[PDB]
Amino acid sequence: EFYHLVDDYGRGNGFFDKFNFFTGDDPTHGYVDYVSRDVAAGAGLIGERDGRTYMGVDFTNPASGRGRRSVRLESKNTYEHGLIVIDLAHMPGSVCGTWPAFWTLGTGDWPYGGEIDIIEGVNDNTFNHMVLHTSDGCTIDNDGFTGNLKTSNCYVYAPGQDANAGCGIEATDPNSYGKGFNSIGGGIYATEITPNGISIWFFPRGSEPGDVLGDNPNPANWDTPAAKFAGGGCDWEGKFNAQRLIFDVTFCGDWAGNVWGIGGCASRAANCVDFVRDNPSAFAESYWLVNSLRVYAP
Ligand SMILES: OC[C@H]1O[C@@H](O[C@H]2[C@H](O)[C@@H](O)[C@H](O)O[C@@H]2CO)[C@H](O)[C@@H](O)[C@@H]1O
Ligand SMILES: OC[C@H]1O[C@@H](O)[C@H](O)[C@@H](O)[C@@H]1O
Repeated sequence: EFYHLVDDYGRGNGFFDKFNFFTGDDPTHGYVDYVSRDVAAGAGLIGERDGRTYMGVDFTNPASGRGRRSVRLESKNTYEHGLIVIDLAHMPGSVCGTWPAFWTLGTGDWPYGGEIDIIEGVNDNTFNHMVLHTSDGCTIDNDGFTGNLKTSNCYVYAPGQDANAGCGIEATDPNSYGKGFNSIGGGIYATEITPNGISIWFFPRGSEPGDVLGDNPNPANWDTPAAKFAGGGCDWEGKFNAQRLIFDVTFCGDWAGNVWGIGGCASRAANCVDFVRDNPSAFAESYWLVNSLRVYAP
C-alpha cells in the first residue's frame, strides 16, 4: 500500500465536470481566446473520441478578437502530496505558434504555491520540457534523472536565467513531445510530489510498468525518472502547496511568440500572430486525447 487511488477522472462529460474552464485573458499574453465549456462543446473543442477525452483548438476559422479559440481547464480538486498519472494517446503536436501544457499550479499568489510543468513546449519543439517555478530559495541537484538539466534555479526570477525559465530538465527521447509522441501513439507521464522533492517519469507507449495504471502504483520499482527535482537547496515541503491540474494550449505569447523569429517557424510568417490568425488548418494536430487521468496519495 505505497499509493492508493484517491481521484479517477473518468472520461468525457464526467471528466469535464471535474474542471473549471478558465475564460480570462491569457496570463502568458498569448494570442488565444479561452472559451467556456458550452462554447467549446459547440465548437468541437471538447468531447469524447472512441472513449478517449478530447480537448483541442479551433482549426477551422480565421481568428479575431483575443485570438484563436482554445480551452484552459483547471481541476476543482487539489493535491498536496501524491502521484499524478496521465495516459495520453495524443498531445498537441509540434505546431508552429502553439504552446501546449499539462501542469500543476499551487494555491495563493503565483509562484508562492509552486508550479510544476509536466508536459510543455512551443512551436516545432521535439523534446519535452519538465520545469518547476517557485519563489526564491529553491535549486536542484544534478543527478537521479535521464533528461538534460538546463537550469538549476527554480526561482522564477533566478539571476542569470531568462525571466521565468525556472529549473528545467529536457527529455532526451524525441518521442517525449508533440510530433514524435503522437507518431508512437503517446505514452504515460507520471509525476510524484513528496516533502523531499518531485519526480517525473515518461513511459513511451508500450514501455509502462505493470502497476502504473493499477490501483497501487509503486514508483520505487520504476526505471530512472526523466526528471528529478531534489536536494538540500530547497525546502520542498514549503515551496509547494495544494496543486490543481491544468490543461491548456495557448498561442504565441511570452514564450512561443517571443522565440518565433529565431526558430524554424520564422519562415512561416513574419510574426507568430499573423500565422495563427490566418492559418486555421495548421492547428488540427493541437489536441489532447486522454486515455486516463488518475491521482494517488501516500
Ligand atoms: O526553457 C527555456 C525558455 O524558457 C522560457 O520561459 C518559459 C519557461 O520555460 C516555461 O516553463 C514557463 O511556463 O513560461 C516561461 C515564459 O514565461 C523563456 O521565455 C525562453 O526564452 C527560454 O528559452
Ligand atoms: O496562471 C498562473 C500564473 O502564470 C504565470 O506565468 C503568470 O505570470 C501569472 O500571472 C499567473 O497567475
